[PDB]
Amino acid sequence: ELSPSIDVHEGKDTVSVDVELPGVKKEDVQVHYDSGKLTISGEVVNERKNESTEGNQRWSERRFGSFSRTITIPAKIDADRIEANFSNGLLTVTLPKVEKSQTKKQIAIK
Amino acid sequence: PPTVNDLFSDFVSYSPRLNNQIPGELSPSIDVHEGKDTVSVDVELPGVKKEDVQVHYDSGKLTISGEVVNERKNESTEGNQRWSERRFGSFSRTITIPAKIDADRIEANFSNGLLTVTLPKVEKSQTKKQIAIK
Amino acid sequence: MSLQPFFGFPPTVNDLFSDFVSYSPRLNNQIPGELSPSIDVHEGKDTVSVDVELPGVKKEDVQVHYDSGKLTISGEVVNERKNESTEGNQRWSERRFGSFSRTITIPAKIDADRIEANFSNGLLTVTLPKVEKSQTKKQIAIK
Amino acid sequence: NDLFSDFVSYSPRLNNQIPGELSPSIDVHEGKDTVSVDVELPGVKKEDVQVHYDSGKLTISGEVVNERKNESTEGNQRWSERRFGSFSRTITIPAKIDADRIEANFSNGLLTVTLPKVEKSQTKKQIAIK
Amino acid sequence: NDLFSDFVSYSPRLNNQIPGELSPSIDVHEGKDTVSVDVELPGVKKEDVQVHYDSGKLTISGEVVNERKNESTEGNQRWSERRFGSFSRTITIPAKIDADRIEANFSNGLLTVTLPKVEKSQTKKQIAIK
Amino acid sequence: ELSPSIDVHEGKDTVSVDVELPGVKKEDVQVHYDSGKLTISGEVVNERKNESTEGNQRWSERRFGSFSRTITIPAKIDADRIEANFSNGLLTVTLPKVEKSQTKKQIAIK
Amino acid sequence: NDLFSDFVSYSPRLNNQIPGELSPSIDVHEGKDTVSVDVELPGVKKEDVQVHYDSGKLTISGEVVNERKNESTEGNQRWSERRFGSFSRTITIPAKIDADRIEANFSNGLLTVTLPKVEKSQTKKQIAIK
Amino acid sequence: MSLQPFFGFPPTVNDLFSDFVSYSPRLNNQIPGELSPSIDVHEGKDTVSVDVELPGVKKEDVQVHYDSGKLTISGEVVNERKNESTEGNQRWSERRFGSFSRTITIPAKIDADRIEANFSNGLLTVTLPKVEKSQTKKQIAIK
Amino acid sequence: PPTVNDLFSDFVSYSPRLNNQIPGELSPSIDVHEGKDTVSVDVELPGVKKEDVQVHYDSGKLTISGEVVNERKNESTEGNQRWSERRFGSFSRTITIPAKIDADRIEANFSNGLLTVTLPKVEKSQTKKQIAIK
Amino acid sequence: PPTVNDLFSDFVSYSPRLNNQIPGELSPSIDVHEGKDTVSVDVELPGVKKEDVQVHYDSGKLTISGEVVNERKNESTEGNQRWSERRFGSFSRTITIPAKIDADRIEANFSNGLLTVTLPKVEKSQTKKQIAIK
Amino acid sequence: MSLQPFFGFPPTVNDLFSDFVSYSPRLNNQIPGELSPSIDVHEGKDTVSVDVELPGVKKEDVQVHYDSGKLTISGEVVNERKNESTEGNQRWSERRFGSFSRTITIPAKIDADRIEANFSNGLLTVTLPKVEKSQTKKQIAIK
Amino acid sequence: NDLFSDFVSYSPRLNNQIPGELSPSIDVHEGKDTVSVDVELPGVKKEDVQVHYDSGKLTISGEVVNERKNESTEGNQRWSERRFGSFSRTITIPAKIDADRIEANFSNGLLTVTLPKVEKSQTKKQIAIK
Amino acid sequence: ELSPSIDVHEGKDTVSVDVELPGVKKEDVQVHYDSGKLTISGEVVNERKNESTEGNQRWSERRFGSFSRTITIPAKIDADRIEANFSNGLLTVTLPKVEKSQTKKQIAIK
Amino acid sequence: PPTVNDLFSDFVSYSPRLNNQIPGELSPSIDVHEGKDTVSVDVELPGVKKEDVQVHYDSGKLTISGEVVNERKNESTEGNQRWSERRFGSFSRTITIPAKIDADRIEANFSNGLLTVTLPKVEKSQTKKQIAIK
Amino acid sequence: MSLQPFFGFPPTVNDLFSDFVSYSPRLNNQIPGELSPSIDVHEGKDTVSVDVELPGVKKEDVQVHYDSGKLTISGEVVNERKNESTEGNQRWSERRFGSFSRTITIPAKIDADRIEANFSNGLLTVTLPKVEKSQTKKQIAIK
Repeated sequence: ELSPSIDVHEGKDTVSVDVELPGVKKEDVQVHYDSGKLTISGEVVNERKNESTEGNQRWSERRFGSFSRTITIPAKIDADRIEANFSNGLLTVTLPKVEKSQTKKQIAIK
Repeated sequence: PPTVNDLFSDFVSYSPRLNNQIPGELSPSIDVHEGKDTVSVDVELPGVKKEDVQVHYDSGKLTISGEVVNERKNESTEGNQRWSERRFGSFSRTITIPAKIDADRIEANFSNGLLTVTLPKVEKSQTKKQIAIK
Repeated sequence: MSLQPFFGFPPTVNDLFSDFVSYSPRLNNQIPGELSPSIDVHEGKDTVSVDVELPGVKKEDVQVHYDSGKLTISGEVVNERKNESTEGNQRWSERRFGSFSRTITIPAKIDADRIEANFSNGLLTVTLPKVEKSQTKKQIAIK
Repeated sequence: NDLFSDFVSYSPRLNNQIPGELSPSIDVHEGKDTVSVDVELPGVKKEDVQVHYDSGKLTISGEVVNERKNESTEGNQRWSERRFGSFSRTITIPAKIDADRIEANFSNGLLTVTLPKVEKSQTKKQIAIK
Repeated sequence: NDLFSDFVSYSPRLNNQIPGELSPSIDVHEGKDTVSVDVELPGVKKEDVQVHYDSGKLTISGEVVNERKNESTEGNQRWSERRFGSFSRTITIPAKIDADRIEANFSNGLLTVTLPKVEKSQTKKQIAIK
Repeated sequence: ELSPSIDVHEGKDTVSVDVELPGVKKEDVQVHYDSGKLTISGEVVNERKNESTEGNQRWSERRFGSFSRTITIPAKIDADRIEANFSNGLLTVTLPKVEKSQTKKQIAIK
Repeated sequence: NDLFSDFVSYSPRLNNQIPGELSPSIDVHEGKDTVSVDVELPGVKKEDVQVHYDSGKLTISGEVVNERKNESTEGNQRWSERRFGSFSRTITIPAKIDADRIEANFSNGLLTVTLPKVEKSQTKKQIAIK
Repeated sequence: MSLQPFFGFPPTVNDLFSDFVSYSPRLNNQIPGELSPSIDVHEGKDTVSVDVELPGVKKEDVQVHYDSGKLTISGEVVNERKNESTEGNQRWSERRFGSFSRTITIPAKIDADRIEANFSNGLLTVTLPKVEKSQTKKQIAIK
Repeated sequence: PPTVNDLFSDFVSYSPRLNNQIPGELSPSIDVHEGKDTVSVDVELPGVKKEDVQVHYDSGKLTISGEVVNERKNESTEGNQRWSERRFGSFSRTITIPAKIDADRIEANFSNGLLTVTLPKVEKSQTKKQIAIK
Repeated sequence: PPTVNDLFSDFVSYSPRLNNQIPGELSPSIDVHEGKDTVSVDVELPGVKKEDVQVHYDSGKLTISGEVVNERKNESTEGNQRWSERRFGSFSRTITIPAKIDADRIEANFSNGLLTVTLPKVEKSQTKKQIAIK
Repeated sequence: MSLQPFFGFPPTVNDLFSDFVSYSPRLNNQIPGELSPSIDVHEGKDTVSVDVELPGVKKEDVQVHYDSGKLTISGEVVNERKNESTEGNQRWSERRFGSFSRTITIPAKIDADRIEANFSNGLLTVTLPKVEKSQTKKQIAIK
Repeated sequence: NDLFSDFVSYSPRLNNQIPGELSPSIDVHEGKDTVSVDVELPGVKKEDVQVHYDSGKLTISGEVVNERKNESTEGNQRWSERRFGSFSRTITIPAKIDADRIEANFSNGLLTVTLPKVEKSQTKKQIAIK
Repeated sequence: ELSPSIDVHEGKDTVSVDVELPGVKKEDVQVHYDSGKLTISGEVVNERKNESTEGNQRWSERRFGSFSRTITIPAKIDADRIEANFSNGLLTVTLPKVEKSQTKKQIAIK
Repeated sequence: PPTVNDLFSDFVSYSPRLNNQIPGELSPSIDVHEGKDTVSVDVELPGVKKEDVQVHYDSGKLTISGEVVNERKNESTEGNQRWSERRFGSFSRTITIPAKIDADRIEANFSNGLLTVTLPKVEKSQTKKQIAIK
Repeated sequence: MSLQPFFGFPPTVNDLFSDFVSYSPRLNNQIPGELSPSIDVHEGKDTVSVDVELPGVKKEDVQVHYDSGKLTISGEVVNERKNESTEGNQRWSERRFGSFSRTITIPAKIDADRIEANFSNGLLTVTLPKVEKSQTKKQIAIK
């Protein structure tokens, strides 16, 4: 019952996925890519579960537990160049597009 | 009443994954219609100037974004808010258009705080059928 | 807890009740079957401004009136795509349509004839100037 | 009828009661054609009570006087149940009424304020929208 | 222990939250000798967060930035669950603590503020009574 | 803010769609089929909105208003033989499958 | 009008709802001369619904059937929003009514029960006091 | 706390609401300006007895009637010492005088014509016999 | 609404000393009137047999006591109390008569659950005066 | 916490269309996993006999249905429910399998009130890749 | 309203409080961090049965104990697919895993040594036989 | 400590008070090693009070007697604040205790029941699961 | 804010006053008689106020503090034979009447 | 907690006649003691100047009266009351002295907001007796 | 009703909670067994004054201290007539005696060393000067 927040963006050559994982060890999270499915899974651990002793928990605003979340990628990816980078509790997965393809247009409003 | 922020997404199936809910946050209301020749996207943006809102079409995805600004925020004092029901702040919403569209012919109009985006379909013919109810 | 409205009231709390009983939509003339537009109420020591959100509403379709300390904004939100939806064209609908009415009791003395309203970009701003001395006071001789 | 209106109108402390002012008892009977407010005011002279009507808000004010207040009579108090000093109370009138037809009546320490209703507000002000 | 103290201390809106500012999630664990406040701050640089301590009130502030905000990338958004912009939160600390011994630690988007307790307030100020 | 309840079933030759529309006139509901999209729309009318008079409404458990609901049909349909039937407030749309195709299997549980 | 009467009457669980029975939606409009109860019952045959009236208590009962229940069709379900099985609901009628003049109407899955009012109870029974 | 009436109701609680909504004086036809006599309600699996306290009330001044599941006991409590009090004779007064009415909704099927009432020593006992099978049931043919 | 149990007492002045309140306990209601020739004490005792209530006059003090008995208490089971507003149990109340009385001529009557005690005064003459209100 | 009754549906996109919610109704909990060679569907069915539950596979759709029966319902009286948290009644849930499957090799097992359905994929090879986190 | 628990309590209501205070999960030994299994409690005039839902729980992983009027069912729900989820295999998850504990205070006199428990098809049924006369009563001599 | 346990235990009417029985006042002090229940019982003889302990439930019972009840003394009552008749009260003990080590003390109308705690229940009964 | 319960009875030769004083030491209560005024005063002590330690107070139903209560005796008393007796938390003061005087009458009810 | 405004009154016996209660109004707290030689009346008057309070003795009745004035009332604005527990306004309280007193020798002292009135009794001798408790 | 603290909070209400949580006696360090003196709190834009009622309290018996935004006034109210009451001299008692403590959390930045207190006629007035810019602010370097 813990869902990490996720953003998804798409550029010319790139599809990037942001996952919010504060207090999560790099070792604890797994990134997988299968046939257009990108799965980010893992577990966020309570580092106070190490004890019930020596004074206790006054306030719980934090969610802890196992999480798995799947993004479908409609575009075709080169899976060998896929990169994952974990910084400041933010996990960013970069998926290179096999085909750099037709880009945006800004629409002016009358 | 939770609201899906990005419509008809190919990326993520809306479920009880991350709520994003926290009900009452700014979510400009969106109506979408598909006719024979056209896709219409209506977005409610009361109290917004058209130069503050941008519309971008990319590869079948219409993104409407901008900033709803409190104008009484012009100082930290001098008269108070007695009541606030209005929702301010940034917004970005993406709709995945359920049809193939001619991007050169897309138009946007802003009237009475309502933004309407017209997206003519590349295939203009009649597939549709009304079924008589016995 | 809720005993704070029991013992001697700080004038502030007596204001809190004024704000509640004034601006809360459920406490003024609820239809209920109509739509209630979102509003922001601001008060300087001079005027009081009300900002009402009316996206997709034509200026001809909104009316603002004032009667004895109560401001009412009413009108209609028409669904222009109604027939399209009737033709099976609807894909996504977040929009609510119908007649709207919003009444708020204003907790200040204002000059009624100086009330003016400006409608732009789906936002209706009503401005009620406050006067210190009531010009309507009217003492009544007792029999 | 989904009615909190009587409460916002009549209830004493929604109308901003002023500490230091006594709050008189009140009965409100609305007719088909009118609305009557009976106010209990024992021991106050007719010249000590003012009735004002503004913006839909009826305000009864004045001073309940202890005639025995003076210095000649001091240790003379034996039993005291009575409250003296200033009194002010405001009540909101829900009905549409005629502000010029409003009159008051003081009999046996009971003050009756009878407010004539109208079918249509003479007071309704339509606004620009520019 | 008849304890609303945790509530007045920790609860977000008793501490006067400022509209326009995001409210981060917080875990508070008080020890025998100390009190630790764990704050979740994913995606914010260490230089974007300030920790102030005043009069028993801990205040964490800053800006969560969307690095994709710029004009080059616009129609690139696909799915958005993330909240950006400014954040400020204040929490009252019930315990007697050492204000000079207070330090902060930022690891994996988790900011730990560890406040050392004292047996006796160095801060207690006895007053005149003249 | 009114959503009529909908069931969907799929047989060998047939896909059937049930819609709950109590108190709805046959004339008030429209059925459309476009490229695999079946849309059921219309409006349920309050027949007491004909009056506020002669005694009033004590209890509201009923939803009234415009409704539109779309079912995607993955199978290919012969659109000319599509039939709609309205009985006892239940609207049933029958969509004949172009291809009668591979059917079920019951799995026994060990 | 100090009225909880509509609540005791109409509210589902004051009337003792039976677990295992579905509770249909209801609109109640009382006229000057009558009281009408509109009940939503889509997908149920006219012979599957019974309307009983006893001691001031109206009871609508029956069975919503899934016609697709059988064994021939099993793995055929795709999307299910619909509730089936037995349904029973009782509602108390505040008004004085004519028990013999009570009739029902089933149209478009909407069942209208129209109960004629009386000025004077034919049902009022005066008691001994011995 | 009050969430116990939220999740699946034990039939017992559904009874608790029946008792409340049946016998509570505030929830049935309150005047309010009249007097509400104290009552005890007892139910065996066979009958149901109601004991109403009416001290100083003449038998001619009490009436009991039954209409469609609702039992009503009404009447008057006269102050015989009224003129004495008017003459300045009153010393201590705990007694309340006026008209009384008490209506309770009975949550059982009874035989109305077998209802009988006995009034003795200021206590009025009404007895309503319960029948298992309702004799008033009346199925209604649907058009 | 606290009730003083012993009326016009010479022994104890009712004040906020011991409450005895615990509102809702059995307190048969008492009216007392004093006329020119007589003192009347009316006590409400619904559902009480006259043989269950005793009245004693001692030296200017009228004591009325007895037992209000629940008759449905005839077993610990067999049908239940669905509702109880009635107050049972023991009661004793003392009134100090505000006049001198002839004890031989005191009478008590029990009718309709109302007990009335009549106490003729030894001094039967007219002291009383009505004052005309100007 | 609303629950989507039919998983991964091609027919209907879950949104705020018909709620079906009425939280607390019977919804046997479902976990779904997809490995290299297999699709596993776990359904919680406490207090259910295996002969009361049926599993049907049709054209990529796994339907699990049955009846959760209260066994204390054996009479309308004789001892009462003091408490009920258990949810009884009928259930039918459909999962659209996110892979192509060999239907002849599908198996179902019922143990400790947990039903597990195993669905071997027709394509058994390794597409999957773990991405190292920098 | 909530005043029904104010005036003289029908014994029934005093029971309603007994049921609440007995069986409500929030009112007995909440962890809170653990899982609370759904239960049905039934009482005949002879025994009392508790039905606890434990799908996916091995018989070796459940324990039932009784101490001084309080029945406790505890254990663990293991996620066997945990490593699969760790490998990125998870598609849909409604299931909750962890340690579970459920304590209920039983409002009856039972024979502790005759308590027996049967676990089948994910349902654990505990049976506590009631005895009229308490065999544990133990009068205490007063000094 | 999230503690309603004291309430369920000690509160009078959760323990099923019996109408017709008086409810004595009680102070409960739990120690590290024990739990003490002080009960106020003025005017009752030591032989008129019984203390029972069962299944974790302490029950104090008996009769407060009016010695002046008799017929010889009748009109002798002047002022009455005192309550007489039967009294019964039950209280649940949260702590693990030794049932055989339980004793009572009556001094100055104050009855002290002191219940020794145990670290481990001698009473804990593990159950089959077959 | 503690008032001990008090009963007052009057016999032929005797006026008796009962005071409820559970947990009160005999030494802690004073009985005085002045010109027809009988005053019972004193203090009831918390014997757990001896500590805040070693485990604390879970439940307070008991009143503690100073109490003084005065009964006016209309009859004339021989003050030398006045007796006070403290038993089982019940304090009983016996005041002998100087004049044994006119006694009761039982009234029969018609 | 209702408070009787005039102590030991010969005029009116406090009962549930006119409440006067409206709990929370200004009632300066009063303690009264009677010793062998003296009657002491202590009245709490915090924040009151002695010149604002008057004491009058008439025929066995001590009347203490005056005005408790809010001093922050010095304007209708300029800073606000955030909290008020203090009770202001007029007060007059009468005590009927339960002994005969020498009026020439009565004294009043005002210290720390506590007014103490000393009333020496005309009869100074020892009637009082302590009763030994057996 | 109580939903007014649900939707977007007017800053005013957020103040109402500040006042409640600051000055309410039950919400700060209640003994409970001690006495809580009546107080008036006033705030100008410059200072904040607290008026505490302590009749019959010697100046030597009152103490005022300030620690980290919390002002505490404590002391003792001695009953000088205690022995008189012990001698049976008491007639009427409205006065409450014992130790008193009152703690309020002050919702403003003040200069602690400029806090001064004046005790006269049983009224203790504490004066806390407010400074706009906190001199205690103390930014903390993050590791």
